[PDB]
Amino acid sequence: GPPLIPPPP
Amino acid sequence: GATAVSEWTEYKTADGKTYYYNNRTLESTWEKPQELK
Repeated sequence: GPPLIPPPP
Repeated sequence: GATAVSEWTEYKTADGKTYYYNNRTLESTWEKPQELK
């Protein structure tokens, strides 16, 4: 499956 | 006298914004990195 993004700072 | 270019991938969130996730020491960047060259 595709990876989830981390939220940016 | 040399510059560095880190791992600058494309991790664009649901904002429609191209967010970059840097594999420096593991870093995040909202916009085009200062070392994006």
